[PDB]
Order: sequence, then C-alpha cells, then structure tokens
Amino acid sequence: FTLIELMIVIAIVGILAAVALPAYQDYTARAQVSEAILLAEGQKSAVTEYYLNHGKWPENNTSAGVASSPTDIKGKYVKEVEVKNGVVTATMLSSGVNNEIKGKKLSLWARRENGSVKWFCGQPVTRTDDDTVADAKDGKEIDTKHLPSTCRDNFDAK
Amino acid sequence: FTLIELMIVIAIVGILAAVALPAYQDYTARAQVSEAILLAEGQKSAVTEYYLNHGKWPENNTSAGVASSPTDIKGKYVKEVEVKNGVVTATMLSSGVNNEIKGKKLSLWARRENGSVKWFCGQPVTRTDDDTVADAKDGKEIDTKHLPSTCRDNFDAK
Amino acid sequence: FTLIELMIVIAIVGILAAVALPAYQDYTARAQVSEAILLAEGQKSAVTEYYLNHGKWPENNTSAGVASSPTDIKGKYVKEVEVKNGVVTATMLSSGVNNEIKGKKLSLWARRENGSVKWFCGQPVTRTDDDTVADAKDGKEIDTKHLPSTCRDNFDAK
Amino acid sequence: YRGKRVSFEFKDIDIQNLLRVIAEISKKNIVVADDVSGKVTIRLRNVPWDQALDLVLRTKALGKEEFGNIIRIAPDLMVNLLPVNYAVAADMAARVKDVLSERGSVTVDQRTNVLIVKDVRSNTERARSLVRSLDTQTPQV
Repeated sequence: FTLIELMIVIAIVGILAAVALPAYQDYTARAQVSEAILLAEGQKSAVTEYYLNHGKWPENNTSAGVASSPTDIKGKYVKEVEVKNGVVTATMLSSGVNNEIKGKKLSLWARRENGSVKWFCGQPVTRTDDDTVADAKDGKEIDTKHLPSTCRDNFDAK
Repeated sequence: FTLIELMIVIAIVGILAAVALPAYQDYTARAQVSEAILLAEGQKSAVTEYYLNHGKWPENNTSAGVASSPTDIKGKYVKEVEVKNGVVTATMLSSGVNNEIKGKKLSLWARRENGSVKWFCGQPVTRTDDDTVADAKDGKEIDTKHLPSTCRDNFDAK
Repeated sequence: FTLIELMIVIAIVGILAAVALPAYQDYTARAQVSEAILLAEGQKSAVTEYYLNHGKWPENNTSAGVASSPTDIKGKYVKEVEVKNGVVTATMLSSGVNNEIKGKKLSLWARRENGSVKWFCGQPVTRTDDDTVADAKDGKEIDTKHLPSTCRDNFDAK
Repeated sequence: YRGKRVSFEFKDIDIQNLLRVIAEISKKNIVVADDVSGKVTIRLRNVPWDQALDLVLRTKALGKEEFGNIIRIAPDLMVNLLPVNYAVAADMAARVKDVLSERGSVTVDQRTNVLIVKDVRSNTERARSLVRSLDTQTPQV
C-alpha cells in the first residue's frame, strides 16, 4: 500500500556499495603497490653509488650497504626488499593487501650509461650480465593493471 | 476509503532517514577523524628532522619548529595538535564534530630505525624513553571504530 | 519509487573525476616540466667549467664535454637537451606528456659575474654575445603556467 | 601567390569594393558571395597585392578560394616590409608569435627573408623594434 521509498533507497545504497566495491578495490591495490615502489626506491642511492664506485653491481643488500636483511626493508604491504646484483625487488606482504597482489613483486634495475646509470621500474627481473637483465618469469609478478604508468618498463628497456 | 499511498511514502522516507542516520553519523565521524590525522601528519617532517639531526625527540612544538602554540595547529574538527617529546597528538574540537569523538584525540609517534625512523598512528600515547611510548590511558582516546585501518597501531608496534 | 542513492552517487563520482581532471592534468604537466629542468641542470657544471676555464661559452654539447648527441640527454618527457653557446635548452618529448607542453622547451643560460657566473632558468632563449641572450621566442616555449616559481627568468634577468 | 608591388590605402570602404578594385588591377577576377561582411580600413605601402589580400582577410575580411580564372571570396593600420639582412626570418617566429598573443596583427614570412606585418601602428612599431633589435646582434659578424 505504501512503504517503498525506504526499501528502494536501502537497496540502492546496497548496490551502490557493490559498484563502488571494485573501484576502491583496484584504487586500493594500486595504492599498496605505489608503496612497494617507494620502498624499492631510495635504495637506488646505495646501488648507484656502489656501481659507480666499483663498476660492479652490489650482489646483495649488505654489499649495497643496506639492512643486511631483506626482511628489514619491509612495510605495511611490503614483506621486504632484496637487492640481487643491483636489481632491487619489492615483495608484497600477505596481510593488509588487495587479494591478487599479495606475495607479488616488482623490480628496479639500472643500466650503465657510462659515467652514470639510468633506472627502470617494472615487473620482476633477474640480472644476467652487468648490462642485461631478464624477466623473472615465474608467476608472482604484480599484474600490469596495478602498476603506475611510470613503472611499465620491460626487461629490455634502454 | 483511499489515501494511504501519500501516508506510507511520507513514513517510509521518515524511517529511511532514521536508517540513513547512523550510517551518515559514523561515516561522518570517521571523516572528521581522518583530518585530525592529516593535521597530525605533515608535522612528521619537523619531528623527523629534529630527531635525525640531534638524536633527541623534540620536546614541544617550538623545539620541532612549528607553531609554538598547540592551538595554532587546529582545524574544523581539530582543536589542536601538540608535539610532546616527538609524539604528535591531535585533539578533536568540541563544535562541528560527531558526538562521541569530540575532545577526543589520537597520536603519531616514531621509532629510531637507526639512520632513519618509522612512524606509527593510533590512539593517544605518551613517550617514556627515546625508544618507548605507552598508552596515554585516560578515557579521551578516539574509539577504534572511528580510526582508519592505517591508524590502528598499538603502543608497542615495531 | 526508490533507487536514486546509487544513481546520484555514481554520477557524483563521475563529475568528481571531471573536476579532478584539470587539477591532475596541470599538476601532471607541471611535474613533467620540473624534470626537463632537472635534465637541463647538472649540465651547468660542464658549461660553467668550460666558460671559467676558457672565457668562451661552449658552442655545443661536445664542446661542453657531454653526450655529443642532444638526443642522448633525453628522458621520459624530455626528448633531449642541447647546449648552444652555453645556453642549455630542454625539449619535451611528444609521448608521455600533458598535451599543451609536448615538443615544447625551456632554457638555462648563464652570465659572467667575473670570476664566476650566475644561472637563469626560463623560457627558451638564444645567445647573442658572450653576455647577452634573447627570447628564443618560438611559440614552442613551455607556457608560463607550467614553469616553477624558480624558473620564471626573463631574457634580460641580471 | 605572387604579384606586382602596390600600396593599399582604404579609408572606410566595402571589402567588396576593395575586392573589385583588386580584380580591376588584374589580380585575378575576384568575385565575393553577396553579403560577405561590410566595410574596413587598411593602409599598406610596398606590399605585393596577393599578400596585401591575405593580410586583408585577417583584418576582418574573408577567406579566399580560387576556381582558377575566377576566385570566390566567402564569409590607420599599416603594412610595412622589414628586410632581415643578417638573421633567418624563421628564428624571429618564436618572439614575434609571443608579442601577438591573442591580438590582431599578423606576420607573414616571404621567401626572400623579409618579414611583413599588418596591424595597428602600435603593434607594427613593437614588431619592427624587436625584428631590427635581433637583426642588430646578427650584423656584428
């Protein structure tokens, strides 16, 4: 006979949350990845200096002169950050993150410019030789959709 | 004989407002607290620098190099922001806020990482020693329900 | 009869993006220009030394002792950086930038202080004599709105 | 877009008249639509006409389309030729574009490295002072 204004408006806010759910869920993940990136950076300094001073990429965190323990460079969504031959990889925690990005990671690596180096940011990579890295293809890479426009670099970016 | 469509639909919008009342009232409070947090932050800079440059936490706002007057770091819902030995506490005004959060506050404190510091955000805390704080247990802490997921830190968080 | 909460809130986020569109679009461009500036600088060193050691401004990159190829001093938003008689100009790429700043550039030039030099930063300029430059007026100049407060120098700044 | 040199002096005349006059001088056979615009004032010296035309278009007047024999046109200030002896005309283009902004006035680059300006006298004066001033650091070879 009457009461449909309360019933529809409680059911439009319910469906509004369902529509606002995936937007907040990638905005959210995309936000938790933007930090793995900040934790990865700032460690470029150590790595850059080590390379320019010696001409060899730092083998591990201790070589680069950073928390000798990967797990000591963690965060809220970051379970750690390891330096492996100049390549700095950041791992996403398992608690406090999206759902399709946890335990997932990215890498920052550089290239000899000769007198200086240039840095790249993208999906996990392994270093082959002092001037070549390759996709750490394995299945734990953070999905392209979660990576900034500034971190879409490919293993062979120059 | 007839007119019930006008009577029920005026009474479903009335009850719709009553159901939408508590949702807007915590969404609202949760919004007024999210600012106390923004006002608390951005003062991390001063505090961080003071600590790294001297190795001692800033005793008060003036030491940290900020509005020497706590009341000078207020807002719409924020009655102020005081720095007490590196701990930055934000107080909720008494006018313009929820009802169960006014005159209530939170704290931001940091910890020596050695070469850098890490910040925490949560319910009011007091600093004991340069690397230890404790619950400013007293009854004026902003209720957990009003605090973001990013500001649920405990006095002993590391 | 009911569902307007979902319809309005999907249409307020839509218009919120439209209002947040121009803010992120000049904040963004202003960010891509701040780098053309960083790429331009750090090349002041070469140019300064060349001038103080010889009393003549470096004619080109090779003279200044930098990547003999302008295109070798590029970036993400920077298509290059050329040294033309001590004046260092930075060109904005065509891909990855705003829209009203691509292919656009700025210049850094210096002036003999006698025993040292002082640097300026602003819209493109050409060098006339060893102590005088002019507006590289091209209509290719990066618009004043996109330039930092520290890079508003005029051709005759002293 | 090449012609004899001329001086255009038009004191409050229909662009249709300037057009016809321009056809009576063998600068094509020019024909407008009917109602193109109205009346304009310009005063040029030493300008080939086909240019004084492009320049008339920009004042108030129309754009031109040529059939070949006939041309259809559809809906003081002065002109002065600046010689550029020392510099290339294109190097001025950045600075000259920057005075104009959203003003009226224009600059035309002829092939023989001469600039031509239509505008108000006050915008002509500015453009000349800059063109000559930048030419002058170029003469010290």
